[PDB]
Amino acid sequence: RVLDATQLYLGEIGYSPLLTAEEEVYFARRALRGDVASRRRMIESNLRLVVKIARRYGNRGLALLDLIEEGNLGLIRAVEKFDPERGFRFSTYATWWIRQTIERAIMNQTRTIRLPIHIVKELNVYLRTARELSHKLDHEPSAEEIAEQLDKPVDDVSRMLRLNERITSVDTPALLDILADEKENGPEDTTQDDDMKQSIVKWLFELNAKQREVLARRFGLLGYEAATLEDVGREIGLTRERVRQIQVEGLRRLREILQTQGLNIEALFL
Amino acid sequence: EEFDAIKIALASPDMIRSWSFGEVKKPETINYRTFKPERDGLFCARIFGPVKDYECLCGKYKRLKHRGVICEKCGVEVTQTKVRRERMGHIELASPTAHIWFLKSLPSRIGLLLDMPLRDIERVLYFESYVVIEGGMTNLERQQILTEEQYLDALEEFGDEFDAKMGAEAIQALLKSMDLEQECEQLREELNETNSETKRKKLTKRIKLLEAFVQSGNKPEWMILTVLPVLPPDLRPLVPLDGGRFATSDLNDLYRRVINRNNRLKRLLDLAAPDIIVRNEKRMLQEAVDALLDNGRRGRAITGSNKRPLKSLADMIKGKQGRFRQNLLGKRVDYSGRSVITVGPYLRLHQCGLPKKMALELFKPFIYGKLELRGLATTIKAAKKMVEREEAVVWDILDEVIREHPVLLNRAPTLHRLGIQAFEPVLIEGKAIQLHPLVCAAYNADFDGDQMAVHVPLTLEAQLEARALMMSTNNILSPANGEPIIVPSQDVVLGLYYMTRDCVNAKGEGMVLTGPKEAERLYRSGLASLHARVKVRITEYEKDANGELVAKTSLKDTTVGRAILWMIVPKGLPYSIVNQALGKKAISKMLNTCYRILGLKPTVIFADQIMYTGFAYAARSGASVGIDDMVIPEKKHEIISEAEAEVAEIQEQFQSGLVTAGERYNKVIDIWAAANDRVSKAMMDNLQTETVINRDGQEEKQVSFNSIYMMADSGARGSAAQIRQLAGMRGLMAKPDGSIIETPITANFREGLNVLQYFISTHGARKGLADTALKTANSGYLTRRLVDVAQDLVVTEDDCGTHEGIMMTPVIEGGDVKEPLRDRVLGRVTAEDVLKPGTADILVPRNTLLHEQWCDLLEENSVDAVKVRSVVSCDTDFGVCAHCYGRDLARGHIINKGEAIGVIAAQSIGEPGTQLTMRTFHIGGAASRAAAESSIQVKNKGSIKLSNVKSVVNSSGKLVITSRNTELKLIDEFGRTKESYKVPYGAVLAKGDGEQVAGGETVANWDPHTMPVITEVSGFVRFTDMIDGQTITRQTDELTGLSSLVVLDSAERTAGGKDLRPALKIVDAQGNDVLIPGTDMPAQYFLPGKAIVQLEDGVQISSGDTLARIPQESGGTKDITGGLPRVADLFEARRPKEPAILAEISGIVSFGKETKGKRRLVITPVDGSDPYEEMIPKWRQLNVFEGERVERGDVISDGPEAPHDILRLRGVHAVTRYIVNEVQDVYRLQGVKINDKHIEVIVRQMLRKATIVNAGSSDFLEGEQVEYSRVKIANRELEANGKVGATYSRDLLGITKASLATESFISAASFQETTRVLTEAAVAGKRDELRGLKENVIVGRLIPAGTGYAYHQDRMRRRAAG
Amino acid sequence: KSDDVNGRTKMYKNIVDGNHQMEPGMPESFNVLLKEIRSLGINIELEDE
Amino acid sequence: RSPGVFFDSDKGKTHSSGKVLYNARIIPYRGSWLDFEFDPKDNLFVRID
Amino acid sequence: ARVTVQDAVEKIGNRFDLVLVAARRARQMQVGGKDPLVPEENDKTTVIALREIEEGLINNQILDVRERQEQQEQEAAEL
DNA sequence: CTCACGTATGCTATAATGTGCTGACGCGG
DNA sequence: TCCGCGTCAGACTCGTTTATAGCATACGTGAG
Ligand SMILES: Nc1nc2c(ncn2[C@H]2CC[C@@H](COP(=O)(O)OP(=O)(O)OP(=O)(O)O)O2)c(=O)[nH]1
Ligand SMILES: [Mg+2]
Ligand SMILES: [Mg+2]
Ligand SMILES: [Zn+2]
Repeated sequence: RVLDATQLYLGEIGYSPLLTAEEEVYFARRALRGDVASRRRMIESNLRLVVKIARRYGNRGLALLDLIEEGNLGLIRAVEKFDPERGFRFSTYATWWIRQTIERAIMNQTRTIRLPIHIVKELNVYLRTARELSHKLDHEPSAEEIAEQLDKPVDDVSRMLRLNERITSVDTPALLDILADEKENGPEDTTQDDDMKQSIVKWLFELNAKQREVLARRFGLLGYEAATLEDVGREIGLTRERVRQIQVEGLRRLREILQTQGLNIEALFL
Repeated sequence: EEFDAIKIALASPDMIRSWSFGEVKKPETINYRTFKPERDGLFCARIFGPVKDYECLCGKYKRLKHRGVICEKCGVEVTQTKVRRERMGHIELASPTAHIWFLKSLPSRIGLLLDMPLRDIERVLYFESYVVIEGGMTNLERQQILTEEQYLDALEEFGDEFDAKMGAEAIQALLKSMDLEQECEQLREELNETNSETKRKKLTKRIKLLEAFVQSGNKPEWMILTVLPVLPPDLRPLVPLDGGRFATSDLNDLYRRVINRNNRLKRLLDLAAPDIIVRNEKRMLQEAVDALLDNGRRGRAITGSNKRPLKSLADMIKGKQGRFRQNLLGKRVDYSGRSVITVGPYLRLHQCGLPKKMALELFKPFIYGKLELRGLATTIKAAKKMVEREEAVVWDILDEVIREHPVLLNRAPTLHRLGIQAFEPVLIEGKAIQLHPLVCAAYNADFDGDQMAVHVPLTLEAQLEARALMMSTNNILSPANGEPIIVPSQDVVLGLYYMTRDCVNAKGEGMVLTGPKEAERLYRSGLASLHARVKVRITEYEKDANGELVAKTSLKDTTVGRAILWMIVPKGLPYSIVNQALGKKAISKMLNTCYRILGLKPTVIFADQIMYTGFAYAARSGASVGIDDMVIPEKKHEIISEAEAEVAEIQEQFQSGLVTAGERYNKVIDIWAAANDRVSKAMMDNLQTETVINRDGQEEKQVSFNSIYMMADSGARGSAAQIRQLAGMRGLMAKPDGSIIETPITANFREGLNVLQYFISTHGARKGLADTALKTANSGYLTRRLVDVAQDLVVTEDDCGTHEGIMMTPVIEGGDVKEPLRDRVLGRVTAEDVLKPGTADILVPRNTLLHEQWCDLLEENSVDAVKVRSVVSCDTDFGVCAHCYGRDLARGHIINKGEAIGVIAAQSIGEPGTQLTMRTFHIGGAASRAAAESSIQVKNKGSIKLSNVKSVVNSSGKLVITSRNTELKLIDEFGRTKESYKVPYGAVLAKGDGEQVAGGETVANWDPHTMPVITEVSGFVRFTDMIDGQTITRQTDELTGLSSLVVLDSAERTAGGKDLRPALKIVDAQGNDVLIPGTDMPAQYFLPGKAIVQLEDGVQISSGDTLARIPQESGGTKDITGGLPRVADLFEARRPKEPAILAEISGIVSFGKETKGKRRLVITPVDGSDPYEEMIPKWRQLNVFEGERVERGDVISDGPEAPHDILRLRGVHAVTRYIVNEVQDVYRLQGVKINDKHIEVIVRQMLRKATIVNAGSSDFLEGEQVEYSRVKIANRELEANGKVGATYSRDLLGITKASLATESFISAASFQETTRVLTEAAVAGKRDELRGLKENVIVGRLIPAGTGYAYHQDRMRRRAAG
Repeated sequence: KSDDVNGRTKMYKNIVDGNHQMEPGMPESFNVLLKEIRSLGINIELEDE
Repeated sequence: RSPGVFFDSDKGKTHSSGKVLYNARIIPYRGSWLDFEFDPKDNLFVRID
Repeated sequence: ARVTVQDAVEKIGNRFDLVLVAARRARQMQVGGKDPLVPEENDKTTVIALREIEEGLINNQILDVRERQEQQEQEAAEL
């Protein structure tokens, strides 16, 4: 009843040939020249090495199969750039490649918000330092204590440890139902804006047609593009000083609405 | 948008592409630094839309001016952010991927389609083994699995001209190549030639699948996914918590799994990787997609961060918690609040105290509105700040808004509709809601911290529906049974009891008053007790033949108190109503009487008045609870020492040899159960009266005014059962198993328990409390199954004009009539011109309403049997007629068309169960059962009537019964049935058939413990097959040596004896077999499990003797725990484990073949020449003998009847009446009144579907299951036009299946089994036109019932044109 | 009172305007349900009048 | 449940035959569990873990 | 009425239709500003419609007849 | 118009090449 | 042996463990 993808794959790998030194050299020379069978046999025979490496960095982030596959990608690059002319063995060279590709993938895919390798490498140094501090300081590393030891900026160390903060699932207990939509306004707030927008239209046809024209076209109320000082001036043909004159007159008209219906504006003082 | 229906069908790869707005290539979510969406990632703005309203990502276009302006630089459309909740994406899969739902979901569609077992397909999918897709060379045919080595062999030899592949590509190719048409014809050809019984079903099911597949226009290839859709971002959001951290949906982790492995597969294909590694990646890709769709179905679910399995797509739809039950069939609501409830005795029935601050908040928009119309507020934000400041003018405005505005009060749990009621609110200072006492019954509200939800009906329509339909005043009667739910209790009962009840002389015995006012003045003046006997002059107002009220003045001999209560009593009612000492039982009748004579508003006022006076006099009285109020009988210790030496003597006789554990258990329980009753009756004589009061001269006896006795007798609170435990004996307590402890508690609570009695008490107590927590769930689950089944049922028509009905007899079980025929046919439309006995004139019409007046006439004539119109026999298609139903029991008049009857039925069946679960359990400790069903003693003189009985005369002179179903009845003179009495098997009758007995005579005695095996014939006894150790067991005694035989059943029995039936066989002196009088049957009595025979083989028996005692341990306690499963078994239409056999066709029968002992009963009817032959077990013994002319459904075997067999042979009214009576048996045992018409609704919903034989003008053919209404519609047009006539047969569906068989898949999905429902609907291409209630509630539309029935019927006629 | 987004704001405005009229819409929970079933690869369409 | 041995029995449950199937369970404080059980046909079986 | 709506149910009959008709009438007074036939007596539009139905002034048929009348008067004015 | 800054893909040669939690609910179809 | 069910609201609190090398050229956009 072998159903498991992992056990099936490991059964298939076991069924492979194990390579010797002379065999590795023969196949490797044919492989670099571009043999089909040679490349396939070298990869298939050295899958076992990937697994002994993929099962070594277990319980770190990525799953065995996931690391077994990314590790296999390193195997392929290893076979492509292997030097059979050098007397030194293949297993030694491949180990570098398999560990490199696995580590690179574990630094990228693991983190939901994709964290760049530059920051990840810096983070490594901060954490190793924290470990040595913890062994001697019975307490745990502070941000400032780590920063002192590396001779680096406190702010930089804090930014990095912040990026270490891992993600809280909303569906894991639900948190979704507590946390409200912040971008959506309550009908209370949306209705308040309707009242303001409606009042403005009526407020535009209450004062002068010369000032309302300026504010309507500039703010983009009845207009479309919020024309700045120069564009509003150029339209009505008015001057820069005239802009300040219409503005001051427009505020005086609003003061009249305020002393009449200011009962709402004076409440803006809390 | 406004739409007609919804359809579901398989998604084509290209269909999936249509919804998509781009392919998400990368797992990248957002940028760690600028927290904005990455390139072509999972939150890509280029695909799903802009993060901010009308703004591109790189920020070049802003403001509402830019509309649909796709920014050239970043590639982001300037529209609203809302779009990111609606736009979908997609994923290009390298390898085809099977959709788990069509693979794993049973039965499965891919397997059933290919006729290929799941195992085979899986070996193919996980790349263990190859499958042949097609070989022109028959060498290898189709769908034949080859292992890795099997593929190498044929590949050299044949190769090329045979195509075999591995993985989902193989299965997709196999699906693409398969021709639905041709296989349909091939399978039809197979069924024509050789239709084997069981494989005809499976072949017909694949035929239905193939037909349905082609009609749906679904393609089998699409079961395998090439394109994978991506859910819009906002429906799987990544949001920042306050802490700076982020929180995301698990769907993001599952999508990232799928994309990583898919892209890695693309890579390994570009790199030409060796095939072992390609395979691993294809397995991992299918694993990731299957986890994303439905995680946990494909084996071990993928655990995320905690260890908890990631929540997948299907998990958000499926569970109760999915989206159906949580967000759609119920929601969180605006203008809602809650608080603790507290009494408002000052309130009138239509009012409730609503806290100031609570109401301020709930009616915020209504305040804003009035504030602006008065011009007190310039605008909304100023109005808000005036409310924030809580200004004095705002209170006055709020008072003005709340006036005549109804508010909904709700209490959990909402079991029945009265769990929501509307009230007019009364603004109160303080934080607690004030509830009217009289409605506390409907809510089951007690003020020890319960809370209530408040809801504000906003619209004019909602206000009107609250005031008219949902108002407290208007919902007085229970919709479950006709009775008033609005009933005084506790203080109110006690006060009116105190006022009405009379005392000897007291102050001012035998005075005379002018009316109740002089009486009130006398009492309050302090010259008269409320219990003084006196003759007052009250003037009652009796209604005449018309609407005018007649006035009558006469002198009455009552008491001061009753006279003053007359002042509350409305005109129309008799003074005799108040002239008795009033209890809660009498006050309920008072309010019902007042409702039916005077009407609603008067009863409303009268109810409030009763409550006010009841509290008021309760408080005046000053009734309370001292320890001396709990009176112990002087003669307890005697009764107990007697009982105790007696039980001691039976325990000593136990070591001797006359006793099993079951026998002595029964005997000790009987002794203590009788002792408990004795001590209780001693306490109640000593307490109830034992009032020595000297009347005006000498001594008298009258009823005691002891406080606790008054509380019990009035029905104010505790019952006689509770007061037994207080003042008498606590009694036998029952273990959590239900089995009763052998040592009872002798002491009571006044006496105090000792450590051992208290510890023993705990068992029963805690089992009770655990029962409320755990059993409530099954009660509630039954409510929900009932609701789902009877959601659609609505009053559609006024009169279908049907004559058909179900003959309802008076339930006369256990001497005293349990439920009268009058009450069972009250409020029900009659039929078949039911007149009086003497057939020469009609008494009642064929279409009328049975009012209390018609019912009272029925009683003078003593009508026993009445055909009434019922819901089950109603002809209305897609609902039921107002006449077939009858009165809306909650309204007290004929039901309104449009009322949702089914819901009311389900709620009203469900409520009592759910309420009686918590209720009897926390409230009781011990079990006060009474098992002493030995002797029938008859209460009234008459003649013995024995229907269904076959008994043999024993050597005693006595009639020893040997029938299973035996009904002793008590006939009077005229010849009516008045008392019934279920005689058992093994009974000794005092007198035989049709003999006179006097009042209080014993007519039959039987042992309750032990059902004896009683032999008909006389002779010697032979042991057949009774090998010791094999089938029986041997147990020996001392000095001489009495052995006793116990029949070990197949449970304890060895493999050797399995096939042997052990039986006591009757032979004569010669040692030949004695025959059973007049048949060819030799006497032989088959002994069941543990049949304890005393008398060893070769003993001369006489006839009518006890051979064998099978022990009958009744460990059952009288609660709903045992009862509700019976109810649920009935509603779910379960065949019992031993069904009793019925004759299928009328006609004359002889025996044919026998398999050793197994009977092959051969029926050969008279007219119908075809025989009907049945295989029957050997040990199952027949009631019928040989050649009798038996009709359809005559009982052949001993055993319970299957509702299926009843329906199938006798018919609708038979099976409906079987269910109604068998369910009602349980509820009646717990004192629960539910009207039959509710049960009848649900049975109608059970009998929804029907199987069809032959064809009509439509597509019926053999054995399609279609709904009864739709086949009747066809039959109506067929009979007028002609065409092929179609025989039909109604099928019973039990609740769960009946709800899933509904031709709405939105209702089926919302109920249960959502994954399976949606696969079957998707494959059928099913279209839901939304006729039902659940369907409309889900889409948030007007219900097709109540208010909505008007609007909904207007839409249905808008379908005819425009 | 629950999902209907446009409906709740519109009816709030009506209640301050004193119209006491509903103007109902489509509950957003159902829109989600549709999207969740299409994410399963089941085509679930609204068929028009 | 204390580590040690426990002898239990399905009182019916399995097989409407109604056979009492006896079992031993050896429970350690740490390790795999060792089960012995009877079958309806009176064959002694071991379930490791 | 004020307390209980039984009398108004007795006029029309179907509780459901009572609610529709009282709704329609309350909407006229709410929006159209239609004058109430009974003295308002500080009563909400919900209760006034029920008073009018109780006394038998308002009814589905009557409301439809007056709708046609006002609608035909408006047709007359437009033409 | 040019460099700096942020991000990514690259290569390293002793040999090493086969895995690895929690169990127990109960009734029905 | 598998998979389907197992009342309905309400209150509060907590919480988001781990490992990885270091350095040079290449790929690509943004700022002055
Ligand atoms: N569904 C449900 N309802 C409950 C539960 N506990 C209480 N209730 C409801 C129904 C009964 C009601 C009051 O509970 P109580 O225990 O006070 O019982 P009661 O019926 O008032 O009896 P008593 O006279 O002993 O107070 O509240 C529960 O666990 N589930
Ligand atoms: Mg209580
Ligand atoms: Mg309570
Ligand atoms: Zn842009």
